[PDB]
This record gives sequence, C-alpha cells and structure tokens, in this order.
Amino acid sequence: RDRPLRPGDPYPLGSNWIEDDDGVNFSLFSENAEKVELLLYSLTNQKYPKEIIEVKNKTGDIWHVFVPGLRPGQLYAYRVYGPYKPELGLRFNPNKVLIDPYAKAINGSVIWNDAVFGYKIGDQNQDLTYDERDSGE
Amino acid sequence: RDRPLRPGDPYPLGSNWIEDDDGVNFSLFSENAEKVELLLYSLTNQKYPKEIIEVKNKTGDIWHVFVPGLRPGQLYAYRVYGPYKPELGLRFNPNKVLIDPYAKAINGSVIWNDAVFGYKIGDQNQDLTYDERDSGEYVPKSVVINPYFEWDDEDFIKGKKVPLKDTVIYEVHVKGFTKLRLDLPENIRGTYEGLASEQMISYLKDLGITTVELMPVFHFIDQRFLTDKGLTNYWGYDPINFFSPECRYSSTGCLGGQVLSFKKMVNELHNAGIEVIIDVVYNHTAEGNHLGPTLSFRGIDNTAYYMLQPDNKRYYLDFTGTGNTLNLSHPRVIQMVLDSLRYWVTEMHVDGFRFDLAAALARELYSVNMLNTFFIALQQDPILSQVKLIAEPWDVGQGGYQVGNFPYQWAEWNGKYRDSIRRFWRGEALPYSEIANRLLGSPDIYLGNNKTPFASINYVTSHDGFTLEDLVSYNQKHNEANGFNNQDGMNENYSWNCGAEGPTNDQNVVICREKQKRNFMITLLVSQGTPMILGGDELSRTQRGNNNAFCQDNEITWFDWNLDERKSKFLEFVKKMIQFYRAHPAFRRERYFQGKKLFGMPLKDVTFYTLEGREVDEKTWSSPTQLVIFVLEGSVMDEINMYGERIADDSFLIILNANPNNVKVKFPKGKWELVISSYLREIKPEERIIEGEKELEIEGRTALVYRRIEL
Amino acid sequence: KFLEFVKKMIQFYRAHPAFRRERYFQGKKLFGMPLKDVTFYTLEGREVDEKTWSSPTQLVIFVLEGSVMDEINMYGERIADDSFLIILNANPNNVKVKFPKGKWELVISSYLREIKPEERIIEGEKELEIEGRTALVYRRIEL
Amino acid sequence: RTRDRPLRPGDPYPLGSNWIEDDDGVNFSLFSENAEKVELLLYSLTNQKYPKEIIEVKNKTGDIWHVFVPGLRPGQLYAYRVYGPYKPELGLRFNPNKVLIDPYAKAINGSVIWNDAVFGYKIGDQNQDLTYDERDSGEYVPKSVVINPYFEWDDEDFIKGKKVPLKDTVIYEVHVKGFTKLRLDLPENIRGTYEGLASEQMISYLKDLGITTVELMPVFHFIDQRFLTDKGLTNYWGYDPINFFSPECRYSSTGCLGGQVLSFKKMVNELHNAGIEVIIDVVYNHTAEGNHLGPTLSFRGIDNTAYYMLQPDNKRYYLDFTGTGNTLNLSHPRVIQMVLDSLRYWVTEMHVDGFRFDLAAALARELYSVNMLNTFFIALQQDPILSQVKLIAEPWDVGQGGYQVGNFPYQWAEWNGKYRDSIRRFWRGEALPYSEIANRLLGSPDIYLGNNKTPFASINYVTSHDGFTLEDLVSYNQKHNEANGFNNQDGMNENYSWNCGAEGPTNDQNVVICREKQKRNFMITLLVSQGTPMILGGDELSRTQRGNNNAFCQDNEITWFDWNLDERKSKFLEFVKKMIQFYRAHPAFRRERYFQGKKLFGMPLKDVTFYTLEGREVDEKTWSSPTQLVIFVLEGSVMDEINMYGERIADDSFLIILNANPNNVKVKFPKGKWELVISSYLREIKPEERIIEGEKELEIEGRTALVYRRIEL
Repeated sequence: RDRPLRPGDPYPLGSNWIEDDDGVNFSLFSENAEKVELLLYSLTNQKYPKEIIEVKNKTGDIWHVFVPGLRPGQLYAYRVYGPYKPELGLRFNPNKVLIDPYAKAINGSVIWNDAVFGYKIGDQNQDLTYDERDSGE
Repeated sequence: RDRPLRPGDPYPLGSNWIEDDDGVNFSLFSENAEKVELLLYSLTNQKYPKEIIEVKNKTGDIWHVFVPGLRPGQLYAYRVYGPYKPELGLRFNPNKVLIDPYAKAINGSVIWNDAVFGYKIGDQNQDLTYDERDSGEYVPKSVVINPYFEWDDEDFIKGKKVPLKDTVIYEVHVKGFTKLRLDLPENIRGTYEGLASEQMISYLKDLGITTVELMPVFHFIDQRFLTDKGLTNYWGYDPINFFSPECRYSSTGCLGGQVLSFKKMVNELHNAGIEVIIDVVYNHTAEGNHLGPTLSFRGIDNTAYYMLQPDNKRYYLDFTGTGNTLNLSHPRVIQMVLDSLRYWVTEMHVDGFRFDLAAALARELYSVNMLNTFFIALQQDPILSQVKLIAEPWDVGQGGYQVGNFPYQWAEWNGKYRDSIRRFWRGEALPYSEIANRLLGSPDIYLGNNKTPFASINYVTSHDGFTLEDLVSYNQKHNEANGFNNQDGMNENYSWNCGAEGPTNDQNVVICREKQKRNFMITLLVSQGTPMILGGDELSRTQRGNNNAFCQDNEITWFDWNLDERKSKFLEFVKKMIQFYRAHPAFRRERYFQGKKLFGMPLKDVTFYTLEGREVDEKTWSSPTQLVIFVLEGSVMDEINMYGERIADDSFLIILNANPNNVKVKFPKGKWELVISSYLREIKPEERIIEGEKELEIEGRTALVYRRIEL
Repeated sequence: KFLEFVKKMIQFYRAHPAFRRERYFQGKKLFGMPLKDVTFYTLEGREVDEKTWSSPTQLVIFVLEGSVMDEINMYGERIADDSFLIILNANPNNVKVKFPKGKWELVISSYLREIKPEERIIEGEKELEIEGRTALVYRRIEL
Repeated sequence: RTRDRPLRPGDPYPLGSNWIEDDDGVNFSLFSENAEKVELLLYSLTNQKYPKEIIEVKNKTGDIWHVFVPGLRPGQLYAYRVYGPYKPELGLRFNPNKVLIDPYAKAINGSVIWNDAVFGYKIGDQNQDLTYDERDSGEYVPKSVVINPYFEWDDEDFIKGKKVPLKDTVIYEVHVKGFTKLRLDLPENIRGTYEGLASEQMISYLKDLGITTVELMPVFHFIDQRFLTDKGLTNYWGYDPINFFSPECRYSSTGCLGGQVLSFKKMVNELHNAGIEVIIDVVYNHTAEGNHLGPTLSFRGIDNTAYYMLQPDNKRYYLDFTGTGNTLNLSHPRVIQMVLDSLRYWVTEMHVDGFRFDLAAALARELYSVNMLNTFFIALQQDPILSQVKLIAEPWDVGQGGYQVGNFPYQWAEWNGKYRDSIRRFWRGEALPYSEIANRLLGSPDIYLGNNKTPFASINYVTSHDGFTLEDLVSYNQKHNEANGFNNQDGMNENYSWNCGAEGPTNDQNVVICREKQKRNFMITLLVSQGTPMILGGDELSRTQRGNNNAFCQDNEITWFDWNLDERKSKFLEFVKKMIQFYRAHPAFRRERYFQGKKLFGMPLKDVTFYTLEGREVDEKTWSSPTQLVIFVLEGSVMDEINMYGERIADDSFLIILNANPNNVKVKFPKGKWELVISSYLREIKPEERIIEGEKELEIEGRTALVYRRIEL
C-alpha cells in the first residue's frame, strides 16, 4: 500500500512510542466497527489530516497498526466506520473525528459547532438523522 | 630546565587532557625534524606565544612531552626545525607556525598574508627561497579539547542499524540546509545545531529519508585565490586537519564549541533513527602544491605526508587536481587516516563515510593498486569494517577510473547510471540493454566481482553539476558568478531546458519541466540499487544554472524554503514516491534478478517487453530505444530476510517512455491498475485500469507504474 | 529409525511458513497472482467441486501455493514458501492419482521400502500409483 | 527446493563460529575465495566419525561463506568440506573428501589420528601429490568446537592500568608441560597443564624467584608430525600449529570440548592477580600441513593459493622460508586479517600481555624478498589494541637474506643472538675485541642505537629452549641428540660451549667447581648487562637435557622440570634469586637510554668508564684488541635517566670485573674505596677481598666475575 507500515500489536491500548523500532504503535478497541482510519496531523495544520492510514490489522476486537517514523508529539485522531441505526444503538459516523480513549494527552478542547454531533441539530427527526459535516476542525 | 615537565607518551597522537595527572600530553610525528617546539597561547593574546617549550623526548619517530597544569581549552601550536632543501623535498621552516595534525578543534581560520608561505612570494626564485617572517598571527591555533560527552539513548541505535537495502541517502550542506530558515532562531541557521533542530528533524522524518550525507565537515580553508576575488570556499573540499569539525558551522564558538555542537547534532539525529554519513577528503590537503602555504604537513614532515615526484621531490604529484596528493603509502600517514576514521566513528558517532576522489587513495606512486596497504588495514579493522563506506570510484589521474574495482565493503557512486538515465529522458536512444542494466542495479558492473545491487549508489543529480530543477532548465552551464570566465565546471551535463534557457512563463515549458522532474524521480526510486537524493531537489532548489557552485556561499546555494504551489506540489510527489520505494521490497533487493522462473513458479522474476507486447529478444535487446517496459514478479523473487524467510511483493509493470512522441504500448496479460505517473493533468478513467492486453496511448516523456490486480 | 523420522519431520515443519500460518487460506487467487493459495484435487486430477466436496472420501489431495499467501511477518513483509502437493491416501487399496500441472519432486512419505525412481519426480500430469495408507509430500520444481 | 530444515543467511562477520544467545543459534563464517561450494558438518558427542547432519552453506558475501543454524549451542562439534578445482600443477588442491578444521576455531577437540586418508593425494601412488585420494578423512581429524566466550575476569580490570614497565622486566621462558609435570606437590591431574602452571604453589615459586613476566612456549593448538609418531616420538615444543585461535588441547586439565579455553583464561587471570605478565610464543610463519606431500587438514583444503606462499612459476610447490615445509602468505588480505584477528583475540579475549614471534622475519616475506615495511607490519603498528602490547621477535628466518637483526619496527624487542654468542665465547676462553664484549654489556648500541632504538630492544639471553640449557652449556663440548632418532643430525653444531673438563656428569669435584663458578659467571653477566634479560626456565633448578641441544621431540624426563634439589642445585637456586633481586634493585642496569661515555650534568665523572688490567682508561688500540678481561665503572649518580614523573634517577656506583682469562690476574682498582658485593667464587671470600682502598691491586682467579660498590671517594 505504497507506504511503510507494520501490523503492530493489539496491546497495549492507545498509541505507544516504540523507540527501538522508530515508530508508533496504534491500538484501538471496537467490536462493531466495519473499518477504521488513523489520522495524522501536523503542528501547523490541525483542521485537515496531512495523511490518512486505514488500520487493516485486527486481532480479536482490537484494531492496530504500526507507523514507522512517528515520534512523541504526533497529533492524531480516528474515524470509525460502521452501521448507522440509531433505533438499535448503532451510531457510527465516519464524518466525525474521534479522540483516542487511551490518549495520554489531548491538545486543546472542543470548539462547539453543530458539526460535532453526528445527527442534524435542527432537523425534525433529531437523533435519528445523520449529519455529514466534518467535525475535524 | 626551570619549569616542570614530564617525558609523556608517544601515544596517542595529538594533545590529550590527562585528568588524573593534571596536565596535557603532547604527541607529534616527524621522522625528519631535527628539533620541535610547543607553543602555548592565551585567550587574550593569540599572536605571540605566552610560552615556548622545546619537546626533547622522542620515542622512535614521534616527539612528545607532558606539560603539568594545562587543561582543556588550551590554545597551542608547533614550530618544526629541519633541513631546508626544496630541491630535495625538505621544506622545514621554524618561522612558520603549524597546526597539530591530530588537533580535535582548530580555533578560527587562516588570515591570508604572504607570511604563511615558507618561501618569499614575490621573489624570482619562488619555492626555492626561504621567507623568514613569523606566520603566527595569521594562523589559527590548535585547541586541546575534552573528549567527554554523554550519549543518551544513543548507545541504542548502535544495535541493528538501518539496513543497506532499505536505505535512501540525502545529500545536504550543513550551511545551506538551514541558513534561510527564518523558522529557527537567527543564530543557529547554517550550523550543526540547526541541522538537528526539532523543526528540521521533523522535516527529514516526513520526507522519509533514512540517512543524511553531510558534505565535507573536516576543518577547511578558503583558498587564497577565492579570497583574493571576493569569494569563499562553500563546499569545503580542501582541509588542513582530519579530526576537527569545521569552525564555521559551529553555533557555539571555536574553542571546542564545534566539537560539542557536532556531537549533540549526531546524538539528536540518532534519537530520531537517522543515520549520519560524512563526506571525507583524505586525498589532498589545503596546502596545495609548492607555491602553496606552509600551515601543517609541509612544515612538519613534507617528504612523509605528500606524494613527491620521484626524480625531483621539489614538485608534488597531483592526482586530485588540487595541487597535491596525500602519501597513503607511508606508515604514519596510513595511521593518521585510519586514526581519523576510527575517531569519527567511536568518538563522533558517525555511521559511514563517502570518500571524495576515492581512487587517489589507492595510488602507490604513479600506478593504482586496489590492494594497497591502506585498503587492507581498513578491511580488517574491527571498528571500520562495521560502518558504511561509499566512494567516488575515480580520481583525475591517468588510469584513475576505478568503477567496480573497489574492495568488497564499499559502495560506489554510479556515474554511469547518472549519465545514461540523464541521456535517456533527454531523448537520446541508448541500447535497451544499457538502460535496462542501469534500472536493474548494473549487474554488468558489479555482478562480476561478486558485488550486490547495494554496491550501486544510483543518483541523477548531486552537488556536482546541475541540481534537479536546473537539469531540466539549462542546456549549458552559467558559472560566471565564480569569476573564472565560465571556464570551470563540466561542459557536458546531458541536459535539456525543455524549451527555454532559465526561468520562463511559458506554461507549456513549465509543464515539460515538472513532468521531467517526476520522470527522473520515478526512475530513481524504482531502480535496483541505493538511491541518493540531492538535498534541495524536493524544494526544487535552483543554482540559476551554475553547475559548480563550490565557491558560492549565498542565495545561489542556500536552501529556499519559500514554496509556491508548484514547488510545494512537487515536494509532495517526492514524499509519496519515497514512501512507495520504502514499502516495496521489490525495489530494495539484496540480489539481482536472474531473468528466469524461480521456485517452480510459472513466471520470470523480471521480464522486458517491447512496444507491441512481446518479450525482448536478441536484436531488440541491443538496439537503441527510447522506450523501456518491464514487469517485476514480486512473488518469484530470490529474496531472503535475516530470518531465513522468503520475501514477497506486488507485481509491477513499469513503463518509461522517453520518446518525445506518443506511443501505444500493448499491456501484457492480466488486469493492471495504475498507481504512479509523471502526468500533471488528471488521469483519464480508461487509464486507471487496463485489462485483456489492450493498448494504451502514452504521451511522450511519461513514466508509469502499474500493479497487477488479476491474472 | 522412527525417532529420526520425527526429527526430520519436525525440522520440515519449522522450515516452511506455509504450515505455520497466522491466517487461514482463502481458497482463491491473491495479489494478482494466477494461482489459488490452496486447491483441493480429486483422484483423476480435477479441482474438487460442490458434491465431491461433501461426499465421503478416503483420499485427500491439495496444493499449497507458498508464493501467494496472505502472510505478513512482524516487519510488514509478505512471506513466501515453496509450493507443496500433499497426498493423503487412507484408502486400504492402492490408487492412481493424476498429478496436477507442473514438475513435482518427492520430499516426504510414509513408505518404509525404498522409493522407486519413477516416484521421485512426476512430470506432465502423469499418473502415479500409491499403495494404500500412504502419505506423500511433493514440491513443485517447475511449471 | 532445498532446506526442509531451518536456516538463516547469517553474517559474514565475525569469522568462525559464534554463539548468538539472543537468536538461539550459531553463526558460521568461513573465508574461501576459490571454493565452488561449501558444506558445514555437525557432529554429536557420541559419534564423531560421521556427521549427524550436513548443511550446504549457500550464502556468500564477497569471498566469505556464511550461514546461521537455529538451535545450536556452545559445545557443538563441527567441521567443513570445501569443494573446488583439483589441479595440483596450478596450486588448486580442493578435496571435499577431506574434512577441514575451522581456521577461526576457538577450541579443537583432540588431535589428528595419522592415516594415509588425511592427505588429499594417494600416499603410495607413483605420481604423488598430483594424484587425488578419495578416502574420507573424517574419522581421523579432530573436530572444531563452538565455544562460549563469556568469562568474568575477577579483578584483572586492574593490572590493565599501568603494567610491568619495559626497563624493570625479567623474562622467564617456560614450557606449560615440563614446568609442573614432575611436581608431586600438586594433585596428579593438573601436572603439566595450564591450571597447574598457575597453581598457588607455582605462583609462590615465581614470586619468590622474582621474575616479572613468563614466556610460555607455543600454545596454539598443534599436531605431532607424522615422522615423529612413526618413530615413537611426539612434538614437545609445539612449533607447528593448524589453528591460531585454540589453546592446545593437551595442556588442558579439563577436557577439550572448551575446557582448554576455560583453563587457559583462569590461568592468565590467576597470574595477573599475582602481578605477573604473560607473553605467549607464537608461530604465524608456517603450518603443520607442511609442504606438498603433507596432510590436507585445514588451509590447504579451504583455499590453498590464498593461505600459502606458492612458487610463482609452479604453484604446485611451496616456498619454504621456515624450514618446515611451507610459509604462510602474509601478503594476502584475508591471511593478514586472520593473523591480526588472532593477535587481537589473544589480547582482548585471553588477556595475553605480549607475543614472542618465532622466525619473525618470515612474516616480512613478500615473495622472494624481505620487506620490513610490509602491509602486515604496518597494520600491526597502527592497530589501537596491538600497539599497546609487548612484541618480541626472532629477528630472522632460514631463507636467503633472512637475518634481520636491528631492522625490526619500533615496537619490537628482538632476541639478541649476537649477545648470546659473544658472551658464550668470552667465558669459554675465546678473546674477542674489547669493544665487542663491551657493546654487548652496554645494550648493543652498535646494533639498535642507529635506528633510534633503546636498550629495551635488546633481549639478552645466554641460554634458551634452543640449544643447550645453562647446566649443559658448561657440561658438554658437543650435542648428544641420539634420543631424537635422527642419528644426531639435528640441532646446532656450534654451541660455543665447554664441559669444564669432562663430558657429561662427573664426580671430579675440581670439574664440578669449574662448572658451578661458570654458571654464576653467566648469571652475573646477564643480570648486570644493559638490556632486558631472559632466563631459560629451569636453569635456577640446574635443569639438564643430558646434552641434548634440540629436545623438541622429547616429552619426558629429558625435558620435564626436576624439582628434586640437592645442596648444590639448591644453593645455585639461591644465587639466582639474590642476583635477580640485585638487578631489580638497581636502575643502573635497567636503563631506558644508553650510556654516552662522558660526564653529564656538570658532574666530574663519566657515566661509564672502561679500564684495563693495570688501571687506566681504555684507549684507541686497547679498545679494539682482543681481551679475556673486561672492567668498567658505572657512575649511578651521573645517569641521563628520567622516570615517568620527570625526575632524574640515581643509583650506586659499581665496578664490574669480568675475568674470563683461565689464569689469575692482578687488576689495579680505580680511585676510591670499594666494597665487594657479588662474585662467582664458591670458596669463602678472604678479608682482603671485601674492601679495596687506595687503588691497590687484587688478585683474581681465572673465570671469575665480581661486582664492587664504591663507598668512599
């Protein structure tokens, strides 16, 4: 896939700087996700990703990948693909950028905007709808 | 003698702070000197010595003395007494202050003056005369350093290091790399500390290069002829010492700050997993031929350090084109160089060396022997036999072209690759076999002497000649700026300005240019062998057509980090191409493709096709061509990793159409998916996937990489 | 003598990634290659079909294509191996299996007697007689 | 196809086999630039005749073959088979039937079992070396053993700091076997072994004797030449190896599966904890494979044209400058590496302190000529590690133009044979030019002062393993080597000796006295000469080889050290102790610079003065005229001697009188009051001999050595 990667380990959860291998290991739990995407940003630009990596290895109910060259300080986020069936509790929305549950540091806070909701705020059918705005910035 | 001294030890050579004895040990080789004097200076006064000590103990051909009370930071120099008989090569002149050949730090540079010559400059009898002026106040001083320095976590990258097959060399200049970087504080730009700044390391990591090749960092001198014409020595291929980091690339002074800055820089790079290769000059010295200055070697032991013309010895044998050649057949000279290499490795933690005019190091008198004492000791040294060795496989003397001949552990700059690949995309039609061999690692050159694809350092551009941007923007050199009336620099650059000399607004010409830059990059990063990238090309660096900017310490060479959309967009192309290279073992092989079916598989590891679609045959293989087409079968490669496992990769179809005209190539069996191209326009739907060996039209000067997704 | 057979068999296992996989064979062509990672044949030599796949048997024959495996080592490299033809004849009677395309070289068997010359290499999909209760492993050396 | 057993490409470096603990396996590396194919052989303890497995080394990086075998551990027995062209007329002598020993083996399990099958050519066949013998040599050739290099040198870190200076040295040449074989003092299973040599009892002995360094005879794994075996003998000395990295298996008290390397390390470790240096005698010039017609054990089979110096115009034959059949090709990159790799190994790994090179000159042979500036010597001189240890040479080989005394590089001490001869002849009665004797006594400046060398370069000795012992040097007029079975054809014919009046053992007390007084004359001369003294181990014990001056094949009582001392032997042992003690106490005999023969530092006395019988300073003619009497005065207070602290060193003023003349003589003492301190006299010294005042004359019996100390002037 025309960039260097490694399968990585499912443990430990979260992102881990592996000094001896010059890279970071990314691990994330989701037993219902159909697909997962890792997002890497740069200091200067934190609105849009500088690169998108599809986490293809999954050991059990844990997705993971090892990215060569990343170091501590790397800004990142996830996009999780899945079924959107609110009536069933399935609320996946890959348009919405997510925070790593095992993040050891989060850079800043939330900038409120109707786009960080997953459903169309004003819409009549509320939490049943499917807002497609990018929440990234 | 009415001051405290000790006999001291002859080893190690140079000055050494011996903490436990509260003093410094001074050791200096000269088998011809009749007397030696040590000079100690103070910070405040560096014109005249604050004390003179006569080194009286001599063990063998080495003079030495221990001075109680001296500490690191001590400024010093030597005066060497001996016979002055130019006609015999004996050029001693105690009036001239010398630099310790084993100095680990030199405080400042030379202040040109007729007094640093040893012979009377204007005098009619030139190098035969004997100038008695003191050179002291114009010659930099040697500095006693403190070798201590703690490498944090750095002892770690000392284990398994960046393999030879997965390498990507980045050639940079310590100065130009960050001088014009208003991102860093304005006092570390163009310095060691700057090159390893967090901002720059992030850049290197993002670009994806594995190793950096710093240009010369051995303390050097600006030739007087550059000074006397307002110029300076920018590259640095002309040293006077082989142990001290250049004083001018130091952000923290030259009283030892240069050695400290350098170590931290290497330490920083290693903590980011980046290798460091330094460009080294061991063939010649900044003292030039006769008529040249008398700074270090000439004055210490001329007949030992330099190759002198047998029948005269007054004159110097020159195989470097710089005035003199180092005598690598003398025991002590051999030791010095080997001592230098080991120093830079164990002490400065360097990972490898790229030897300038390497061939000149195998010169034993008038002939060239690749089995000379120097190379033999190098090959057996416990430490040096573990680092990377790269060579310019030639010098400028007769019989100096030594491509392929270099010992086992070397790689060589593959100039043949540079030329052929340069001419192919220019339009010139070379024998299919010639182009193919280059792309496949040049087995015709190295497979004969049991060498592997690694021996080949493929490059399309380097500090020598044009830059990548200029290689497609000029039909000829523009080196007026050097003040040699455009007499310097290569005359044949195998280039083409795409329709206009220099900068243009003719979009049709800019497009040709942008597509070519991509044609070279795709070819480089898709060839068997180790690719070397000329630092700056990703930034579209330009030297305004100057193909010999060795004396240009300015905007002609400084890296320009101000990127427009065009330049910025090419920078992204280089990143993704380098990423592609690193992701596929098929282009980073340790062994050559055999051109046949392997492991009972029904496919050849590599196949070369022709326009209509049939395997290249006898005649078509040796007939000129402007089109190359081959298929690498990643699943039938004789590639084994260090764990005994056979490695596999995708199957690629590479199409390089150098023909200025369009062509309709008939794809080989299978369903192919487009993945890389030099096209600037948007790719058409019928180009993304080619199935059932149909024909596809390919505009002239276009490079394409397809991946088989079904067969 | 059986102790030595176990040693060499264990050695064979350890030398081939094709029998130490981390992922299952999919039963299809991968990476644009023209071969299925695994194929099951029948006595006469044709790929197992719908009914023959669910019908009782005393003979199993499959070919593992070591060069088209979805196997990745911890370094992200795709691993490759030889192509093996395994023939397990549990049938008490002899049988004449017709080898699949290619030139195969015998490498392992349960035979105690000495192997005959015409058994060491089978070429051009010829038939080879196999005594009942016999296990054989062939390696493709040409195709 | 291929290997349905697990393997890895492995690394070409380092050469030899290496246990890589973290990868659970062994890495095998072997050089051969002419081999067409290579096979690794693994054996088991129980069966060492036939391999338990054969592995074809398929990876080759450059001219080096290599492979990594998972699962192997230290202790693994192994060997090689090398395939290649067999064209004797061209020097190509490959024979895969012959099992080979790893040139980089760190331990070899056992020795060779002679048999016509270890030759590569058909022994009886008419066309000799040109033929090709196809017999398996496996069951007659010892196996290479993968060793585990870890060994915790307790202390030892410490004696790695400032070591035994060159000027204060006293070399003791011993044989690991003979040194303790006949020592019923130690348990009967460490006698004649490494462990024994470093036993508490033996270390106490060395310490009491006062020697600083020990020089062990060859310890590189060697082979007993077939011609010794076929005649009931054996190779005792060991100057004929097949490997340059393994300690000899027969000197090991703990087996040969690695026990030899372990025993050796502990031995060195023990010696260093007692402050004793260890110098090993090394043979790098020739191999135990001999010329053609010789066996094909290791090098010949691995890459003959690379390892050995072959006659240019033939190559079927071997150039021999060692007198042993072949000469190692020290001009080949890999061969040079091997030797350098060997030295570094023995230094950093076995903690050796120095080396004494046998037939050193042969190492500077570049084809037919001798170059002391050859690649080997240059790399040696610049090596960070090797340039820190002691280097001693036999400054000659047996080839034409092989006498290289004085010519050896700066780091090098040389065995001073000229000293041995002259000093030997002087006490024999022969009259040599006063200048000749004096030069020897003063460090031989005429030899080394020219090439900027110092007195240290001179290793003075009167006796060594070569030729007679000290006891025999004064008990035989000629050699008695019948015991070697060469019809007394071997060994030096000129020994410059004299039996004092009777060939062999005697009861003639008048002859025994002559003998005892001579032994003392040699010892006083040795330990009173400028330069470094070397003592032949055993002489303090009055060792005797019954007149055999070439006991190289005598592994018995002829050479074993005899520790049963009578009063005579015991009394001479005490004389040697006190003489060695005298040497070590006076800087005047352990100088770093030569005496100039003039007044220094404004003092009114010459650092050294040579007198004549009547008492006047030696002059022009008397200095070059033959003499049997030497008399000089060393002025210890006017010496140009500086210690490492910049201080000028001082010593007593000695008057040395060496009267080799068989007759008595009346020497007239120089100005001052002298006190007797040392002499070869066995009788009790007379009162008028203890102190000589006012330049009177004193009578000195023939063959007498005396050392006086000025106590007033």
